[PDB]
Amino acid sequence: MFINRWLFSTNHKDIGTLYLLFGAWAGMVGTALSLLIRAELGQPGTLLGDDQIYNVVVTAHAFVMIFFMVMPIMIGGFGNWLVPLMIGAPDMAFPRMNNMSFWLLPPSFLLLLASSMVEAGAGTGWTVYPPLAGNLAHAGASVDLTIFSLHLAGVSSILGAINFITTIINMKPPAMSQYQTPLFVWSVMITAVLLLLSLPVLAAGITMLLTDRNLNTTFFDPAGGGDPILYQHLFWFFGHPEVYILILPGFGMISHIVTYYSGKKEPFGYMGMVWAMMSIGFLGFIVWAHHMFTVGMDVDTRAYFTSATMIIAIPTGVKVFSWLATLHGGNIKWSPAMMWALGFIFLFTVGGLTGIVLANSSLDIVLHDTYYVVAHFHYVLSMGAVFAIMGGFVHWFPLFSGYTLNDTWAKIHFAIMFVGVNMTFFPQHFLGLSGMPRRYSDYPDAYTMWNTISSMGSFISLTAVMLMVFIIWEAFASKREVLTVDLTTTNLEWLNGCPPPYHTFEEPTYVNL
Amino acid sequence: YQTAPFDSRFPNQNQTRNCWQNYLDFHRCEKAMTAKGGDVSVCEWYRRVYKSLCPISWVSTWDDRRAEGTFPGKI
Amino acid sequence: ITAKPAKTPTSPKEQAIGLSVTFLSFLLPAGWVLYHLDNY
Amino acid sequence: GGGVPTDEEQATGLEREVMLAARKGQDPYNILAPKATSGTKEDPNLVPSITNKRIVGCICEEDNSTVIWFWLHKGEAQRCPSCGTHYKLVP
Amino acid sequence: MAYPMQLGFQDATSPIMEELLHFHDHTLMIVFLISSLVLYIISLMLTTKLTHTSTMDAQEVETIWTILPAIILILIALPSLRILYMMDEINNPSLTVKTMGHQWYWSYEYTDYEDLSFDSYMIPTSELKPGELRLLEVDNRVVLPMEMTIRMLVSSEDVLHSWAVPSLGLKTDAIPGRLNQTTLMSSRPGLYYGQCSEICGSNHSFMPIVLELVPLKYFEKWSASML
Amino acid sequence: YEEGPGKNIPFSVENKWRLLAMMTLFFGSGFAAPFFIVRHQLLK
Amino acid sequence: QTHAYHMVNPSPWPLTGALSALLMTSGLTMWFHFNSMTLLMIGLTTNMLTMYQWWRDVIRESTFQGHHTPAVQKGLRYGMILFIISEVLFFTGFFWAFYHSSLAPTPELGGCWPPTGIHPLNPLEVPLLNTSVLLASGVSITWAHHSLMEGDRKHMLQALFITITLGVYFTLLQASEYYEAPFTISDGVYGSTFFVATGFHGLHVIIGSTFLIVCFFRQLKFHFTSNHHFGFEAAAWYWHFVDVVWLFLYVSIYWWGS
Amino acid sequence: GARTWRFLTFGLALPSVALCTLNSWLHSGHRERPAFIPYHHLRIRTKPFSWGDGNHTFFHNPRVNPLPTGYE
Amino acid sequence: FENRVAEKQKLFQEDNGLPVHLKGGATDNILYRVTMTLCLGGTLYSLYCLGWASFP
Ligand code: HEA
Ligand code: HEA
Ligand SMILES: CCCCC/C=C\C/C=C/C/C=C\C/C=C\CCCC(=O)O[C@H](COC(=O)CCCCCCCCCCCCCCCCC)COP(=O)(O)OCCN
Ligand SMILES: CCCCCC/C=C\CCCCCCCCCC(=O)O[C@H](COC(=O)CCCCCCCCCCCCCCC)COP(=O)(O)OC[C@@H](O)CO
Ligand SMILES: CCCCCC/C=C\CCCCCCCCCC(=O)O[C@H](COC(=O)CCCCCCCCCCCCCCC)COP(=O)(O)OC[C@@H](O)CO
Ligand SMILES: CCCCCCCCCCO[C@@H]1O[C@H](CO)[C@@H](O[C@H]2O[C@H](CO)[C@@H](O)[C@H](O)[C@H]2O)[C@H](O)[C@H]1O
Ligand SMILES: CCCCCCCCCCO[C@@H]1O[C@H](CO)[C@@H](O[C@H]2O[C@H](CO)[C@@H](O)[C@H](O)[C@H]2O)[C@H](O)[C@H]1O
Ligand SMILES: CCCCCCCCCCO[C@@H]1O[C@H](CO)[C@@H](O[C@H]2O[C@H](CO)[C@@H](O)[C@H](O)[C@H]2O)[C@H](O)[C@H]1O
Ligand SMILES: C[C@H](CCC(=O)O)[C@H]1CC[C@H]2[C@@H]3[C@H](O)C[C@@H]4C[C@H](O)CC[C@]4(C)[C@H]3C[C@H](O)[C@]12C
Ligand code: CUA
Ligand SMILES: [Ca+2]
Ligand SMILES: [Zn+2]
Repeated sequence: MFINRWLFSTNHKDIGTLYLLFGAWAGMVGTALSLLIRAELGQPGTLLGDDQIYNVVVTAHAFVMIFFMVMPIMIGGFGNWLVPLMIGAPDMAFPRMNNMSFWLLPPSFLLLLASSMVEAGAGTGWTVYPPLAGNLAHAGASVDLTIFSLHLAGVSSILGAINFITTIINMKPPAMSQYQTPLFVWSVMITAVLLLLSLPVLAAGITMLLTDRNLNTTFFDPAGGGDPILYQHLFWFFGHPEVYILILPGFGMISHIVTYYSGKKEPFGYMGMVWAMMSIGFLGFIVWAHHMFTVGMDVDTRAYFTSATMIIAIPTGVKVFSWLATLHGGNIKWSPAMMWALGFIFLFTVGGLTGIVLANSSLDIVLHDTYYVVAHFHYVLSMGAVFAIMGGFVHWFPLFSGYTLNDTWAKIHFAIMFVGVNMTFFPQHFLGLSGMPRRYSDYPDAYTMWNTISSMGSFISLTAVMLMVFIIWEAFASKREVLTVDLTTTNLEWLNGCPPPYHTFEEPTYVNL
Repeated sequence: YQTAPFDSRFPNQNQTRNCWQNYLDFHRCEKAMTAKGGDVSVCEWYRRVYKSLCPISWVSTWDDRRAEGTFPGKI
Repeated sequence: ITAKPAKTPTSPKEQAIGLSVTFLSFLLPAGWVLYHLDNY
Repeated sequence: GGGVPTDEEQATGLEREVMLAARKGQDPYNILAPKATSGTKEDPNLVPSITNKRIVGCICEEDNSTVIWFWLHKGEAQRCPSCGTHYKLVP
Repeated sequence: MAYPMQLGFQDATSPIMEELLHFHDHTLMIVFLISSLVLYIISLMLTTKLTHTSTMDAQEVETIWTILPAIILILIALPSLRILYMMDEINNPSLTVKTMGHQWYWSYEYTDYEDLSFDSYMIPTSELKPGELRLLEVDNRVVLPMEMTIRMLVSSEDVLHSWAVPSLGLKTDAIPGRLNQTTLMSSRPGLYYGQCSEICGSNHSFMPIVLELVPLKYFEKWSASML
Repeated sequence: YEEGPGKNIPFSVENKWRLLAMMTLFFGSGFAAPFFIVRHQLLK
Repeated sequence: QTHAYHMVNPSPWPLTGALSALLMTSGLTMWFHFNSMTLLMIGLTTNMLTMYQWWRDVIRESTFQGHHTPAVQKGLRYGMILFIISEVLFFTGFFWAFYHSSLAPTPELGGCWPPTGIHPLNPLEVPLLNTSVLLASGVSITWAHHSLMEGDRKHMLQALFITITLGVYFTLLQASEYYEAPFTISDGVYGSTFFVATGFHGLHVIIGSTFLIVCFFRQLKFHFTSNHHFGFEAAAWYWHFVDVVWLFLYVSIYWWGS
Repeated sequence: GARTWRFLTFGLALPSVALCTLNSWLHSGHRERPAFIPYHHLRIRTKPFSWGDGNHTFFHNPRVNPLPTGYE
Repeated sequence: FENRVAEKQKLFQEDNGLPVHLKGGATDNILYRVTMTLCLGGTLYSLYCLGWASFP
């Protein structure tokens, strides 16, 4: 029975649970990598080694946080648990293929940990640029194991995207139009379209890198008439959509959390929220070369990418203002989830605005490949994507488990993490403006004060992560069973109880025209 | 002559083809002059410009390949 | 939300044990590695 | 020039049940959206169920994006808590 | 170079870096104002017991929410693109210098007249002279004439590097098989430092750039002495 | 299959001390792994 | 249940497929770096076993058990369209690589396309024949589709046999052209773009031909009705995709790139 | 109809294949191999191939595919 | 050939509680056991190969 249920699952809830467990474990690996980074940077001079072991750690940190923590939690975990419940569907369209999306991830992760154990690791950056990632400067198996890790993660997500799009289009109640689905459902549909279009281009690019490394192709090798810059275009054609894939499900969760803890039946400006997410998804495909402002492209190309990138602020601002307008007049419940969501709105806005600074190619000359970029993306990832994950986790934990968290412990957790992430990343703006480069194991002495404070921040965040484990233990240890949940009339995922039965919507919902 | 002037054919950050074109033009000119028994001095401008712009290792590799018979450009 | 009282209450002492074991499970193995860095 | 089976000859299981019910104008597997009545206490929306409760979603006005969800129980008609529209379970 | 507890950009050494400081000031005012307004509005939405929970009409307010950001973006883009096209303008350099990135050092080629080239390596920490800067000094500095338009051409003979000097507003990637151009003009004599700005393996942290800006007559004599 | 709180998971919550051991091993192994990988790289 | 959707029996094939992916990738690593094909041959074997049993079970669920209601069939239609879109974007990356290299040929190539020392195939010889073969196969598969809708077993089988024969002819012609080609995958970016783009296309022709052969044997076994035959529709859509990719390769690489 | 698509299969599509088969047939037969020139952008070897002696491409044809050192 | 689909419909609808991957009978169990044995054994071999490749 255990094998049938947990290795042979065709159940969206159990598969969601497997993704959440996987993502939680991946988060601990990513946190340990982040602490090794900050342990090295927290004092001038070399602690670990030369830049190779340091950049193996940096590279692994990014791949783990992105591919093994954020995507599996948001899409595999919250998506599998919530999407079918929010549309009244009895499962996913392809419930057996769903299981293979999950089981491809442990092998993908094993290939990444193999990459770090063999030879000297893949010290490439998560971008894996050639020629450093090629067979001369990174001879041996490490980069090939990294490429194969990404192939398995990519197939996982492509099949997951096919599953989500089909489920959301095809398995709603017949009276329910797309304009009567909850915003989280829209956020997953749009994320899935981005995955479907972007990951195959990554797959093509890393396959070319594999053949350059092993079959004597020269896509990226000037000796054969190749171009390292071609790899960058193919990578970033995926990579910019990838960051929208990381945030969009977060935007969907924030819309549900702000609505719920405002005591509202509905988010402000539903159709504007739908418009905003589709506009962000679309614009996310036409901006990739803002990652390449220093490579030597033509001025008119730089002018276009500056302008197109800045345009994303308009739909994004509609979402931020619509969240504020959802709070407006609310009966505010100061739940731990609400605290995560309010932290998100502010800290995501700050990171989005430093992105607008970077979109300016003239200023990006000085900021590119500095800690200013690192500050930007950690505000949107470590304070945006992560805050949406923590808000959704504490909000929906009672649905998934049938047990309550200790709200006082959860508020303590939030307070510690808020201090730690801000202490970690705020000073990195100063390091960037003053010229500290990325991917350095060591820095000139002038940069010591801000690196010291940043590292102290990272230790506060570690304390928060350890406390979160304890808080989940205390909930399962105490077994406070859920009795009543407010606002079920506008939150269908709660209406089958906590936890919902294995099979829900065996008899579908009745919705007339 | 101080350095290679701005060339409207090559106005952008990527100056690869500017180096290449001047290297080709010098060697095509040198071949055309040495053939009639004319004067390679007429080719000097192309020589100064490619020497200014071209990495030493590119010139050295291209010279080696012309001597080997493996230079892939038309001279 | 409303909920039942805990079926298996976790006393302050039990919470101190859980919190202590959780923190040590993160800190001791990393601590051992970082203490021995000079030896590696 | 024949030899290909028809659905009438060869459809089986749930596919066949759906096919045969549709010929009869019946919808046991909930493929179609039901049409609303006036929704008064005298003319309630009739909600079929194979058990003694079913979830209703009420789209109170045309083009509302917000659906209102609630369990409808066997017994006296219940009202949508947003628009007051009457629903009655027919198990 | 950067100094302890520095908050902003290195002081500008070139007119374009000056332009970038004023453009950053303009942009940062906007970033501050928008961040502050969002934080304030959050605090305003959360500090009243008064409620209004019925459906709210969105279309009027969405006009403000789209038009005002669109105007702000134009007010950033106009000076942004003025600077972008100013750096791209034709200038007429007096001198061309090439730099080639390697694992892990820079070579420099001054071949307008003579075959002058040399390698520039970081001074190891154990060999610093009193008062010298850890990880920033090199054995052979890039001597250049002050107050003159210089064409810098950048490439690599191995992996990617990137040639940066923050106080002049410079960062040009070093790509094998590619010759990237930028212009350098220092308003002042002195020593101007930068660091490799593309991950390039074991000693990425340890291949810095030091420009030495001096009068033309001194540059000419140094050039002759380096042959 | 078992339904309800504590039954829709692949781990037992029947005993909070056994669960603490399992959670310790689970999250502790993930957090430890990078330290042991770095040790492994340094010892070559 | 009183919905029309398919609750699938708990299945081992997702796990066996995921492990086959680990064995194929670790196997390619072992082949490229440790001079051994053992893991790779285990992974290919487990991948083929997994595909066989998974798709066998889909036939059991549909033809034998009747789980493919119209709602389920509509889901599968969306699934196959979305899969084809993902494969189009995969090929787009290779076309991008091709245009990037060919539109701006570097000095190493002689600053020309085709590069110095490359003698392209004549696009009017076997590549034109290959074009006529795949276009003809798009006509014959359409005949097969109409025969099936009209209830004509013999003409469906004849048209599908012709379609498969043409797919095999294309594959044998391409194999012969690979052997005869005076340039190789190691002949710079010309050989790189040529063999990787046409090689992934050739793999898709083999996959599509295999799918058509599965449809042929299912038809021989009377699985398809005149109205219910999604496997055949999916194979036909995939086959048209393979045709269209070929036409883009022919115009881009063989003709415009010559 | 099926009748129309069969008419197109036998009346247009297969005749086209037969004509192009004739055309390829007529232009077949080995064309002379070009002088070997050891161009540095061709016969790339950055890593030995994982089969044979490491120096032969997968569908190596001795008649028309020289090694880095020339024809066999 | 003859249409034997009805005979397969009877076999695969038999009320015997078998999951669809085993409902064909004893051959299904054999092919499942071969598949899972090659998968789990190959996975253990892939881990041995990592152990080996992790050291010079
Ligand atoms: C999601 C993405 C993500 C996240 C969250 C983080 C989080 C952190 N990162 Fe970063 N990081 C990147 C993605 C991320 N990072 C990327 C892409 C790079 C660039 C790589 C390269 O240059 O190639 C990078 C680079 C990078 C650098 C620059 C290195 C260099 O240039 O040399 C530094 C430096 O301090 C850093 C530190 C940290 C720290 C201290 C955290 C901390 O804030 C982490 C604290 C811990 C958490 C936030 C919790 C994690 C766990 C969960 C959320 C699971 C929860 C459990 C349940 C829900 C059950 N990271
Ligand atoms: C969740 C992840 C995520 C998200 C959502 C974003 C969002 C944005 N990013 Fe970022 N970015 C990263 C993750 C993310 N990014 C990562 C990982 C990298 C580094 C990759 C690497 O090199 O490893 C990076 C790098 C990166 C660069 C390259 C810099 C360089 O390497 O030199 C640029 C350039 O333009 C960019 C810009 C933006 C912009 C304009 C947005 C916009 O979408 C932000 C829009 C939001 C707002 C503007 C805030 C809200 C709006 C309002 C309140 C309205 C009013 C506002 C105005 C009028 C301005 N980012
Ligand atoms: C008739 C057409 C059918 C093709 C089938 C032939 C060969 C095996 C399989 C091919 C699969 C397709 C593409 C893979 C890449 C390269 C092969 C390209 C096609 C080919 O066969 O190219 C040959 C080289 O093969 C080589 O290197 C052989 C290399 C063999 C090892 C392949 C390595 C596979 C790479 C991994 C693929 C990753 C897939 C990613 C999936 C996406 C996940 C997100 C050309 O022969 P040549 O002697 O150089 O020149 C001819 C001279 N007379
Ligand atoms: C270097 C080497 C790396 C390679 C790693 C390879 C990765 C994994 C190994 C793959 C093993 C595949 C085994 C077969 C999977 C068949 C999936 C399938 O066919 O899934 C179908 C759904 O997807 C559909 O239709 C439409 C979609 C079908 C997709 C099928 C297989 C995709 C495999 C690779 C795709 C990558 C795409 C490449 C482009 C980027 C069926 O859905 P189920 O939930 O099963 O059933 C639902 C029931 O109602 C059916 O009665
Ligand atoms: C040397 C080469 C080795 C590489 C491995 C891949 C090789 C070969 C794979 C060939 C693909 C065979 C697919 C066979 C699918 C059989 C199942 C099937 O066709 O199932 C049909 C459903 O479709 C469905 O699931 C649709 C299922 C579609 C999936 C196919 C997608 C193609 C697979 C791509 C795999 C990898 C490609 C990526 C490479 C980069 C069943 O419904 P019907 O037909 O309506 O029948 C019901 C009626 O009888 C009722 O009256
Ligand atoms: C970034 C994440 C980590 C942050 C820092 C973690 C804080 C460290 C927790 C304590 O870790 C321990 O420290 C001991 C020393 O205090 C070590 O004992 C070492 O030193 C002892 C005292 O000298 C000896 O008795 C032991 O044999 C010897 O291993 C012990 O191994 C180690 O587990
Ligand atoms: C069903 C489960 C039980 C069965 C387990 C499978 C047993 C297979 C073990 C054989 O191992 C092989 O040994 C060959 C030589 O001993 C290798 O050829 C290698 O060596 C050859 C010549 O020595 C070269 O020509 C090849 O290129 C090269 O890959 C080959 O790679 C490798 O697979
Ligand atoms: C159901 C369980 C799954 C089955 C698992 C089977 C694992 C056992 C395989 C045997 O292992 C082999 O040993 C050979 C040693 O003889 C290696 O030969 C290879 O390595 C040799 C080293 O001597 C070289 O001669 C050649 O490259 C080559 O023959 C080969 O790589 C390796 O596979
Ligand atoms: C005799 C048999 C009848 C099939 C049936 O109705 O059961 C016929 C009908 C269609 C025939 C097939 C088609 O005529 C197409 C092919 C014609 C070739 O000449 C022989 C193989 C070939 C693949 C045929 C094999 C076999 O004779 C089939 C399958
Ligand atoms: Cu050179 Cu980094
Ligand atoms: Ca240090
Ligand atoms: Zn209503």
